[PDB]
Amino acid sequence: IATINPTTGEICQRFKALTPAEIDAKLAKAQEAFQAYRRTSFSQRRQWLENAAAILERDTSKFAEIMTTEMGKTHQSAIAEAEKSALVCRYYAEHGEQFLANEYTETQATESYVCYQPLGILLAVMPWNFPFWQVFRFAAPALMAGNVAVLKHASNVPQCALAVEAILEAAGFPEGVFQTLLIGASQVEQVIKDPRVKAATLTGSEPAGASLASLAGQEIKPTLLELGGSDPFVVFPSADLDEAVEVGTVARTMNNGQSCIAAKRFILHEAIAAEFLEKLHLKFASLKIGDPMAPETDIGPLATEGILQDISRQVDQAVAAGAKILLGGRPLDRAGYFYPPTILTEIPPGAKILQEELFAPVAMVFTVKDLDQAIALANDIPFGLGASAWTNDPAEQQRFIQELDAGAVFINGMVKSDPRLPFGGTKRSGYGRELGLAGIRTFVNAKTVWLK
Amino acid sequence: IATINPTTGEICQRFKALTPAEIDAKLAKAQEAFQAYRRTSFSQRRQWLENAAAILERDTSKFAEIMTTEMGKTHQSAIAEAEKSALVCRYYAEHGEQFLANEYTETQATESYVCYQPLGILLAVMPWNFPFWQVFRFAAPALMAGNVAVLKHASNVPQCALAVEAILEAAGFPEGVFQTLLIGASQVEQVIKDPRVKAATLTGSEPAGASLASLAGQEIKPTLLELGGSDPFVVFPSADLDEAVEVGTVARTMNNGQSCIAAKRFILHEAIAAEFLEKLHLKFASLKIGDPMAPETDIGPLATEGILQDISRQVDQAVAAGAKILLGGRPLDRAGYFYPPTILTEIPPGAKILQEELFAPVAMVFTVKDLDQAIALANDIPFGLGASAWTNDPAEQQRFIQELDAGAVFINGMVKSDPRLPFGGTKRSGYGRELGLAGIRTFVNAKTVWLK
Ligand SMILES: *[C@@H]1C=CN([C@@H]2O[C@H](COP(=O)(O)OP(=O)(O)OC[C@H]3O[C@@H](n4cnc5c(N)ncnc54)[C@H](OP(=O)(O)O)[C@@H]3O)[C@@H](O)[C@H]2O)C=C1C(N)=O
Ligand SMILES: *[C@@H]1C=CN([C@@H]2O[C@H](COP(=O)(O)OP(=O)(O)OC[C@H]3O[C@@H](n4cnc5c(N)ncnc54)[C@H](OP(=O)(O)O)[C@@H]3O)[C@@H](O)[C@H]2O)C=C1C(N)=O
Repeated sequence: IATINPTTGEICQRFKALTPAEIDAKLAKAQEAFQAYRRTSFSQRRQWLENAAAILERDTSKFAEIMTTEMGKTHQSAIAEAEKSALVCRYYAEHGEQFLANEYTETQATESYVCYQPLGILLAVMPWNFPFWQVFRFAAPALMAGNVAVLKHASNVPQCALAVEAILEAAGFPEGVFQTLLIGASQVEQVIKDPRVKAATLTGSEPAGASLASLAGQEIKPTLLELGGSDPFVVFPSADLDEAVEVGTVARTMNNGQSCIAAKRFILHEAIAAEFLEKLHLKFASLKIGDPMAPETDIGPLATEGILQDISRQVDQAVAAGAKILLGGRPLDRAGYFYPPTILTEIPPGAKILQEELFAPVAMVFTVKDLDQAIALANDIPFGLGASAWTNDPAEQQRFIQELDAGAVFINGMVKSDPRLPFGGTKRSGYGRELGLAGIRTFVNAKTVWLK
Repeated sequence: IATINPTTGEICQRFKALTPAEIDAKLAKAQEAFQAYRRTSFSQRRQWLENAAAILERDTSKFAEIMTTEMGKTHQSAIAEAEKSALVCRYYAEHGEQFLANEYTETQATESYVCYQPLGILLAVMPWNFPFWQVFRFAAPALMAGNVAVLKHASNVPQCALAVEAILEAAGFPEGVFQTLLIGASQVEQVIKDPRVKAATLTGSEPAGASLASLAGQEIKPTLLELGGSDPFVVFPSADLDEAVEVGTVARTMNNGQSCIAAKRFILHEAIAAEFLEKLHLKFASLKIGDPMAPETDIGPLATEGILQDISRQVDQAVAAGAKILLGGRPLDRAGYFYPPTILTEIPPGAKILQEELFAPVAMVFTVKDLDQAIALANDIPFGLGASAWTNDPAEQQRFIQELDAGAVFINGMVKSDPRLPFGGTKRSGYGRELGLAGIRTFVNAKTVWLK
């Protein structure tokens, strides 16, 4: 557990992991806090949540600097992330009570309804790629619902993890309602197996999700998994090509490519493929790579040496198999974990890369001849998180919406998360939904009540 | 896999388990069937579901005889079970389309909404205690939603399992949309690990649920677990005592005691405990034990020799520890797996039985002094399925509703399932909800759509 600046490779600060006894003490405190917190009014929870939003809104640049220092996303995009974190806090402050109101169903009972009550301690395991937003995405509805939470954040963002707890303390949430656990992956099993822990949510890779979900399953505890994707970005002949190129470039390269809903596989109708690809090539080549603290920077370093090694290998093996590099395709010879925007074409059938997530600014490009071929190729992956399709033909739009095997389909725009709309995967991308109504309904006891 | 009549102990018919190759073939057919079935209209699904209801409504006595023969519940209660099976078919026929309609949310999109689409093949693992109802509980919404299903039923109800498939075939559901798998517990892992199987649901005991959920978690597949309970039946001084005794007797002894939402622990306020307990004793004492095919029978045999052995041991060990037998407490000296209505009192603190499910007509009785003590004792179990409380004081009613740790709280009535209201557990009783809106929302892709 350490801050290692990916721009310089320098070790900035190390942290001692909690011991099992310390983890136990935190869970005992969470349980005690829950017994009181479940009795708080929505007005109190709303006040504290809105206070947290105001803290995020005031000190956006400072929080952004922590994110950038630890994991290398641009400071400007980290500012946006802090702003979006405030937004989801406000969303559940504004809607959470209504979303949890009794729902009455007419029967022969004098009263029959479902009410919604918190479960207790929720474990959250989170990744470094959106180190504030993913935490607030689960924490805002958890806290509004009256759950308490323990967070196991990624081992390379301890300062972000501590900052989130500090924000919630300063906002006024009682001690034990939210606790950051500075612990490694091997220490999570103790938490899942603790009788006081009632549920678990993980955003991350498949092996992490499989580990957490298998353990939780053994303990009869509900889970939600938000895993990776290889989202298609489909461009058809009636599309606004210049908009599609611009937006596609952002979709692939934002967050230095490290997003679950990045545009990863560009699927181009043959009628427009040559024009699109040339423009894509030019746009990618103009991106500014460098110090993520500089406001002009488009592409900072990848977050870790491991990610750099992995993408470098994935690309090298694809090229060895016969894939062509249109742009990029090799790590930069400079300090920090830098990998350039890359475009791969003519990838051989059966190449392993076709089935993998490229968690870096590396676009795979394909050409197709018709709608059926586009949909088949789009779905020919183990994942099913998001999908974007570009067309102004209403019949095509409807087929894309209906037939793309994903948790989200965006027509003529890049996939984005928005607190107003539920968000989650299908297939190997996970199950369950965050945000919207779903986010606050996942980890509550929907209690049926019948009164004679 | 066999029909063994629990009234006589006679082995009536044996069945060959499917081989792994045969299971694979059924999954291949389910996948092909799903590809077409997902394209059917709600009108077709509704027709087939309503046809299934009409079949159940016409031949209720015949289906009931199969249930009674295989697992020993009274023929009269099996008729009611067939009727309730028809009811949940009609519920989803009548509401399913509306329940799955697009839900629009205003954004800057021209259109933004959530739509609901089937996942694919759902595995269901079901128990012998309600061999028709629990199947239709999951199958009706699955089929209305456009999923297909494979059923692994309990090994002692193969004729029930085959009958459910035959009903659905006769109703018009296309081949492969629903398939009964005559397979043992060891064969379920293959099904969960098959890439075509997208989700799994289990109703049963904790070890079964832990096995299925841990395996599904490893495969990144969503689950729903409906497990056992030790539901409290709390009786306070303002209760209608005679009604509470009558209803409590039904709640403990229906289905020969073998219900997840049986009243298992009677928690009596000291002011009324003597009167209530005497009346409960009297009611249990005069229940008619005998051939479950006879309409006058209240109590048939327990379903299996294993259940009989288990309850006999649980009671014996409790008594050896110091518990008192007010009534019953030993197997009957006759053919078939008969165990009599039993009441245990004065159970020593720390006796293991206090924490166990009594899946037989055996009531544990406790006395308490006030509301706080009643709630504490009611919740002092690993389970949390249902809870019933009897009082006509509004303040007490509200505290019971709010503070009983269960998925369902019934005031002045016994806990029952009803298609109109969601149903499920908390704590070690499971997670997820069947019935109501919840039942048809569990295993669908909630797909967010955003159209510029
Ligand atoms: C949208 C945004 C992101 N994602 C998807 O997440 C992954 C990110 O990849 P990576 O950072 O490499 O994930 P990871 O799984 O290694 O780590 C994530 C967290 O899980 C912990 N962890 C790893 N392994 C385990 C085990 N076995 N048990 C418990 N916890 C584990 C990690 O801990 P450390 O190793 O850092 O200590 C970390 O906390 C991409 O696939 C991305 O697409 C999902 C999104 C969405 N759907 O919302
Ligand atoms: C309302 C009604 C019932 N219940 C709860 O269910 C159990 C019933 O007890 P029992 O019949 O003894 O359950 P079981 O778990 O042994 O068997 C149930 C099904 O699961 C299969 N099975 C057992 N073990 C496994 C494993 N390891 N893997 C997969 N499948 C398994 C059984 O198969 P067979 O052994 O018969 O072949 C069977 O299909 C009580 O606790 C009751 O309260 C839940 C209800 C509710 N919440 O809705």
